[PDB]
Amino acid sequence: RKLLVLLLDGFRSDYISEDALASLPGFREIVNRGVKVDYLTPDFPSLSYPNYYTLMTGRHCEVHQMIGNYMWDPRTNKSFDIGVNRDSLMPLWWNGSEPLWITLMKARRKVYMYYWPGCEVEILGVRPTYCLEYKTVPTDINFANAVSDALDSLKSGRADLAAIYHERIDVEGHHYGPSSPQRKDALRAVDTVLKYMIQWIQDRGLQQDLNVILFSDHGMTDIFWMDKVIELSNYISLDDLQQVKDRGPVVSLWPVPGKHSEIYHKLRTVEHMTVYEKESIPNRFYYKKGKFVSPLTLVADEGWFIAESREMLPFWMNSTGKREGWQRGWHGYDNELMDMRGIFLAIGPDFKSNFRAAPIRSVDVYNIMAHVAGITPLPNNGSWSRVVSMLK
Ligand SMILES: *[C@@H]1O[C@H](CO[C@H]2O[C@@H](C)[C@@H](O)[C@@H](O)[C@@H]2O)[C@@H](O[C@@H]2O[C@H](CO)[C@@H](O)[C@H](O)[C@H]2NC(C)=O)[C@H](O)[C@H]1NC(C)=O
Ligand SMILES: *[C@@H]1O[C@H](CO)[C@@H](O[C@@H]2O[C@H](CO)[C@@H](O)[C@H](O)[C@H]2NC(C)=O)[C@H](O)[C@H]1NC(C)=O
Ligand SMILES: *[C@@H]1O[C@H](CO)[C@@H](O)[C@H](O)[C@H]1NC(C)=O
Ligand SMILES: *[C@@H]1O[C@H](CO)[C@@H](O)[C@H](O)[C@H]1NC(C)=O
Ligand SMILES: [Zn+2]
Ligand SMILES: [Zn+2]
Repeated sequence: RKLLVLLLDGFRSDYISEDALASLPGFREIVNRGVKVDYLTPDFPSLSYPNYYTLMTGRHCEVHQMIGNYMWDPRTNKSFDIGVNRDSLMPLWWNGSEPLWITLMKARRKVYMYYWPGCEVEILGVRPTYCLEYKTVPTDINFANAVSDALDSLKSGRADLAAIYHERIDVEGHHYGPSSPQRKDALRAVDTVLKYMIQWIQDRGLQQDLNVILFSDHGMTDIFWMDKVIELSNYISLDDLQQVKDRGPVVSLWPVPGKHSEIYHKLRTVEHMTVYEKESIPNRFYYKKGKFVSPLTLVADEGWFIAESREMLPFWMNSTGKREGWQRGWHGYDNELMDMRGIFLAIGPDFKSNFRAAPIRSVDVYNIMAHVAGITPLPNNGSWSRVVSMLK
């Protein structure tokens, strides 16, 4: 039985509340004829690359090792800078756990991936059958064409799993905030493509041969520049830092030798964030055992934003002159915050219909995908008992 997987980045749980579903006929049909969980709780940190790998390994970030969008290895002095620099392709960052598409390839099944971050990497010596590499933010038309092409590759047997990544709901949530009309517009365009998807599956006679699983990596919450910005240089000298990675809710610090205690005690006094020495990170994050986790980790309170200085803030290109746009939504915070929740839906012969499932965790999704794909899951942290009742 074929499997199509849609990762809708930054799709917050309440984007398809009852109220919202009244005007979302694509999602409403999927809910009415398939499975919808209350919400999907992401891993900490509720950032993209960590949670992509959680979703596709069933393992917490401290196990699959992809603990940040930005990571640094003191041993080799290499960085993973949100998949952009060349050294992001190093297997060093990806070989901490085998993701589902690699396991499928190794069992000699076929995998087509469309814009999926990571499909462009040789992971544990293996690559998917097809990777349409992520380069820029895919358009709504890119998304619709990728769905139609995925259906054709699954129907013809060129693919047994097809996986599609869509970013634009995340983009508009960032640029205009989670409750803005621009985010809603990007969601409506997805809803429409999902209506065509339902129609195309009927056109092509796939209804009995195909499950579709949709999920998101995290939600989105309001941020408040410039009031709720923490500037590290107000408290410490950056020259006392060997390395800093990322800006926003979760920032990794590497003090210079001899300055660890000094930097820690200076930043512990700062309100609206929490400074964790690595051995003191909260256990419920399932994060502190990751080898790339930094000696100090800064976690901002919801809505706050941490950077070296205000001028290092990630302004975006709203005017094509310089990057002067302010960000109005963000994510990455404490994964048990309501606004960080994502979604999980499923439809097809293997799933119950009109079934309101209890909320699940990001680690739970891997067992579902492996089950309907007919591959034995590698050991993981998902709970079968949390998901088993949605299956037909
Ligand atoms: C491009 O962005 C600038 C930056 O300012 C704004 O960024 C937006 C993304 C939005 O979140 C807004 O709230 C934020 O202040 C815009 O300049 C702003 O223009 C508005 C007029 O619409 C003024 O009221 C603001 O004072 C001004 N802000 C600054 C810092 O100058 C700009 O309008 C926007 N669009 C372009 C340039 O086409
Ligand atoms: C998450 O799941 C993994 C399953 O692989 C657990 O890690 C394994 O634990 C066993 C012992 O229970 C070891 O023999 C393996 O070497 C571990 N594998 C890896 C890759 O680390 C891990 O303990 C689980 N974590 C939690 C918090 O339950
Ligand atoms: C790491 O590389 C940078 C250049 O990218 C260099 O300036 C720095 O000294 C290096 N650090 C170590 C510890 O080798
Ligand atoms: C995974 O990557 C690491 C880092 O280069 C490497 O040491 C290891 O041999 C790789 N494993 C496989 C199975 O390719
Ligand atoms: Zn994301
Ligand atoms: Zn995002």
